[PDB]
Amino acid sequence: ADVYVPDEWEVAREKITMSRELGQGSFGMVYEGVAKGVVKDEPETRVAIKTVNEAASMRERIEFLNEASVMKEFNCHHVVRLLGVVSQGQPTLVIMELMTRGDLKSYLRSLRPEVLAPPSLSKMIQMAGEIADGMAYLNANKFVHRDLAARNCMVAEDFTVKIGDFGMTYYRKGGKGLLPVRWMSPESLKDGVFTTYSDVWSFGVVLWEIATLAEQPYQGLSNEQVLRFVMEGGLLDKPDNCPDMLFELMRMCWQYNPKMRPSFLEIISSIKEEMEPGFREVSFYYSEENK
Ligand SMILES: Nc1ncnc2c1ncn2[C@@H]1O[C@H](COP(=O)(O)OP(=O)(O)NP(=O)(O)O)[C@@H](O)[C@H]1O
Ligand SMILES: [Mg+2]
Repeated sequence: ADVYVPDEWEVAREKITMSRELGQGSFGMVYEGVAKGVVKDEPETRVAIKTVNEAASMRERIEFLNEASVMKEFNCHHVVRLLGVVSQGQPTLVIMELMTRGDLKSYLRSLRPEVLAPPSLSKMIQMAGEIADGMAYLNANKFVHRDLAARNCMVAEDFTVKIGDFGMTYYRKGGKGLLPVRWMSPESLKDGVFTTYSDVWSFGVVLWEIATLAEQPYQGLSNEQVLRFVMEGGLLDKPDNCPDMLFELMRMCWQYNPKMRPSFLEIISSIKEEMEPGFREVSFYYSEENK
């Protein structure tokens, strides 16, 4: 059945130290801490430590390990990075790049007027560019997320937004659990079809999440009713004071016909100029890899 083969990603648990908890995960408590020599020319690094509770069986601890391993394949500045693993011995761990600000959704709800500035067009274009960049990288690497949502993106100390670690199981498909209707494309709801295009659809919804400081998409309607609405050409409303240009993107990512929607590279291409100066140096888009 299940088995985990140790590899070069292994790290000595003596190099890892946990200061405090960040939050409960699917397999157990997630902590914050420090790891030595997990980054090039970096003696120590602050990291996120995912663990599995003692109550966990072998299969679970192994499943935890094989799931975290999907991230071994990826290396993008705009995708949260795996830094190591501790499979040998009890407190099965996984060391991840630390995103001090949490998931994008929680970060957006945090600016809720209920005293910092909301996000300005400039700020939003940045997050969108970063998210689109990590998605273009992933799609370029034959992977279809299938569960892109603000809650699945993470925010770094310097406010850089990245795509959180994911699970997996031709184009590989991510996604795990009961997929949420409010982020699904019409063709996904109708035929169960997932593509780079339906990832773009979901992208438009997170732009809408951003623009609404994370309101519930199709708020007021049941998922059951959303299923039909969306399949019927129904779309989300233009947020109260949403920048025209921002809503333009949304509308294009929401073309009923998948082929009519832009790719993440085309999304980026059309907003790259409104990106920060550093983008050119860290982006997949401007990387040698993109071609
Ligand atoms: N890389 C990270 N940086 C900062 N915080 C993190 C990080 N990864 C997870 N967390 C936090 O830990 C808690 C659990 O997060 P969660 O995203 O649900 O992980 P999980 O255990 O993989 N389950 P799920 O992602 O729902 O399948 C939350 O409080 C997160 O903010
Ligand atoms: Mg998660």
